[PDB]
Amino acid sequence: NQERLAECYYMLEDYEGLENLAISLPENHKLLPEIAQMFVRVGMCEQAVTAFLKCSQPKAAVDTCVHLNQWNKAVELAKNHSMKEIGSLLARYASHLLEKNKTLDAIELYRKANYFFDAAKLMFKIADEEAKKGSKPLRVKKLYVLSALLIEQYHEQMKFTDNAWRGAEAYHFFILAQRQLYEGCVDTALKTALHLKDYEDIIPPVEIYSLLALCACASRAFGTCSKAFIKLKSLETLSSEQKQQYEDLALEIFTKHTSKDNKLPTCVATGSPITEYQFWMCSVCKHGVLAQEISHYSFCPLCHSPVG
Amino acid sequence: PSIQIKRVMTYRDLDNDLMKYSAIQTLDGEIDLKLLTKVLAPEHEVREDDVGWDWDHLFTEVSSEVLTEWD
Ligand SMILES: [Zn+2]
Repeated sequence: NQERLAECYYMLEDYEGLENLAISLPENHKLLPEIAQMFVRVGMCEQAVTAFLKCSQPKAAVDTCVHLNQWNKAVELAKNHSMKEIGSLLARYASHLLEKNKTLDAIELYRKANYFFDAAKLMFKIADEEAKKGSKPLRVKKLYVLSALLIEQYHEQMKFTDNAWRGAEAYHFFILAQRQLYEGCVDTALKTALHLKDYEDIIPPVEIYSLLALCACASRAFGTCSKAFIKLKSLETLSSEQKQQYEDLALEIFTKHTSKDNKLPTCVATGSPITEYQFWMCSVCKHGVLAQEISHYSFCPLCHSPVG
Repeated sequence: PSIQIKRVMTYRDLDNDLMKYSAIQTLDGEIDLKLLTKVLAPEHEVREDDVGWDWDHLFTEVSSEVLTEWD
């Protein structure tokens, strides 16, 4: 007996027995749709999808994935069985989620549904907002790393990364410069700040050049210090009082001391250029680290992927 | 704990920081660079330990901290 046996399994909540019964039935049967409905009610998306596909009802097999929010399977089955009506489903579901300010949920669905471009765009917007907000650099670095990872996943799907990983690198080198400055290695900190000067589009210019001027002052690089205050004063997003403060501090500094001073790939570990032709390269972030500093790190400093 | 003990601890804590960060806070000891030091970050904020950053756990952490920060 099949019809009553399924009911006995259901009431007994022996869902393993229900799955065994459903896989023991022939390809078609009057009972398989009922078993799949039971599975849907209890919440077993996978078993319900297999049961419906055994019934040869892909429409319901995708309607349950939509209903149970398993959008990966929904999109995959749409690609297989040629429905292609789930793109609008995902679009408006994510639109509703954004209307609820749950951008993270939208990113989660877009990652589940392999719509990696959309989630990457959302994370880029969030990272840009955080960068404008001037939050903790580590948080911005993490957000940019995740955005770049989504970009890389999209590119792997295809088979612009120079923008995503560059956005990550800007704040990574910011953090590295600050760390090197604190640790006392002033020369490396100054070199890292000079290298960071190229990413003024991501980090606000005021922070970049204030850090550069601080490194120059702490490292006796007064020529670069003057080159830093020139841009700092010339910045157009500064208040008149702030301009006066910067001018007065520069006046004091340059009355105290003289203003006159005395591309290759970049190593992630210390910001120095990678002079050697043979150098350790990451498997994900596509940015090298010098052969003399590879062994120190168990993960790639830029992207924290495993070394190898 | 003794009130005098609390006062002594507070005085030592206050005394610590000035000489702790006078190394980079000022130039040559007479010029104070408080204007430029404002863009720096706390020590512990720029410390990173070599730990694998998987997408899921990092995403959960950043989501939780964003939600705590966002209001
Ligand atoms: Zn890497």
